[PDB]
Amino acid sequence: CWFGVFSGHTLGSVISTDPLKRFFSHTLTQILTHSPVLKASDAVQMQREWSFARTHPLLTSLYRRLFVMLSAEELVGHLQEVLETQEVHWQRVLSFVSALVVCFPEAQQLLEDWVARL
Amino acid sequence: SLSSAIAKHESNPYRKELQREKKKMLQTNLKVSGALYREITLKVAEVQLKSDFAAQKLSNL
Repeated sequence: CWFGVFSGHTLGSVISTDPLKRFFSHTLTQILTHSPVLKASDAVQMQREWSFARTHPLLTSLYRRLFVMLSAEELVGHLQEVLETQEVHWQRVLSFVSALVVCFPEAQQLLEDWVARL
Repeated sequence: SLSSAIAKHESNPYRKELQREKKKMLQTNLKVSGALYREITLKVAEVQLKSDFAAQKLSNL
């Protein structure tokens, strides 16, 4: 029900998407940043467990909602900025890229762009 | 009551195919009944008259 109200169909309708966008950006940063446990550089086999079908459907739905109310290249820039700046929860970032590649309209090349830069 | 009455008149591969569908439901309704807006502007005009009437007793004193 908490992710249900987060789904900005009842919200985005009523609320202008200026302070709503900073809310979603802060929400993404606070999902990624908070409890950066499994910071092990050896979190390689765990990619298979962070596969899209194994990552909980509610996480997936939240990611879909955040993608609806925001844009692609904004989000890619924001990820580059975050992952370069500060610590990460690798569970959420790997599930997140797993959702990114399929949900966004061919963002495997805009992804390999900042991969090449990094 | 203007903006609230208006805000009720506005309410009135697999994951790509759901993402795009939910974008379609929330395609910003940029549009608002002129008729409704007009209704409310009359109601407001009504009140303006008293309030303006009130300011004049005040900017006497």
